[PDB]
Amino acid sequence: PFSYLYEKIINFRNTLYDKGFLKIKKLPVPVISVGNLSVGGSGKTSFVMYLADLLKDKRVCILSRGYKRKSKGTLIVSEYGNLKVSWEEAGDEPYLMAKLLPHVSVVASEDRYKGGLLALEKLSPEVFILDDGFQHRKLHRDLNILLLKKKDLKDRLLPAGNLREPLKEIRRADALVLTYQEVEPFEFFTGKPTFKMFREFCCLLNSDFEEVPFDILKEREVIAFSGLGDNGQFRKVLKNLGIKVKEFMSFPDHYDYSDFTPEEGEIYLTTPKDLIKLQGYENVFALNFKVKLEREEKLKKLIYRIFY
Ligand SMILES: Nc1ncnc2c1ncn2[C@@H]1O[C@H](COP(=O)(O)OP(=O)(O)CP(=O)(O)O)[C@@H](O)[C@H]1O
Repeated sequence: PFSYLYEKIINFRNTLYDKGFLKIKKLPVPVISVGNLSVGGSGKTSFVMYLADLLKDKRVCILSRGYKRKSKGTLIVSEYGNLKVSWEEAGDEPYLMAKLLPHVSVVASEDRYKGGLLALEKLSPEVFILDDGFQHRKLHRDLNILLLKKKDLKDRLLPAGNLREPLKEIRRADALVLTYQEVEPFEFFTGKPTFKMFREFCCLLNSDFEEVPFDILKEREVIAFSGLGDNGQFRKVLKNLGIKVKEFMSFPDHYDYSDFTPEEGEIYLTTPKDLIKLQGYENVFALNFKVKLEREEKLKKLIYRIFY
């Protein structure tokens, strides 16, 4: 215990940034930040991929921390779709983004500015997206996008609750994205430009990352599993879709699946984040989805202003 202190620290830190007492560094191309206020997952990766698709007319580089990765330095994970490292070296989320975005570069660094300077030197990108950037104040962003989910609104600061910062810090966002609307719909009004995000669960991937039809999940009970910030929303999605799940295994976030052995005759259903670690396993599939945003044309205008 407790708790009261973390908040002091975070508050102190934010005030220092608020008043020009800590350095904020600036990259010489536009930078969009995507981030959120809590631990446990908010659809940031998905929103990043959506953004990357909006931005397809530009050379895009994603700057990521690469959580849990086995490497140290600033690292180029992918150049314009050429994967330079294994998923274990990249961290599962940078690798997943690189893999699903064959037109985008991905760099992992603790210090995002440093990652960006390395990318500029080697990759020449026209825009950076920070994949988890909201708390990383020391890097200037031209558009600060905050993702919020319903749960956040009644949550509290770590380590009692899941908030990384108090809710008042919503003030720092240029735009809010209200996520997980297909599972926990909600409304937030703040006066800030606000966009609801929906995941449209439409697709099945085999372990070679090829689309396959659902006919396979028919009259089969599956064993489902994931290791996620929150496995609960995945198991809720499966129920809402009416997928017949006979057993659900809830693994730790970023689980490496070293212990995993499929049982003969069974069908396994999992997420793409998990499937990157199980490539080529037969009879392991992932549920995939499209990301859809309200008022996209409004969002696009907001996004393109940064280039002017
Ligand atoms: N309900 C679901 N169905 C299918 N895949 C899902 C899923 N929920 C999460 N995923 C997968 O896990 C990835 C992580 O998304 P998630 O919403 O869990 O956290 P995140 O993007 O906010 C990053 P972090 O957990 O590190 O904060 C997604 O891109 C997707 O591959």
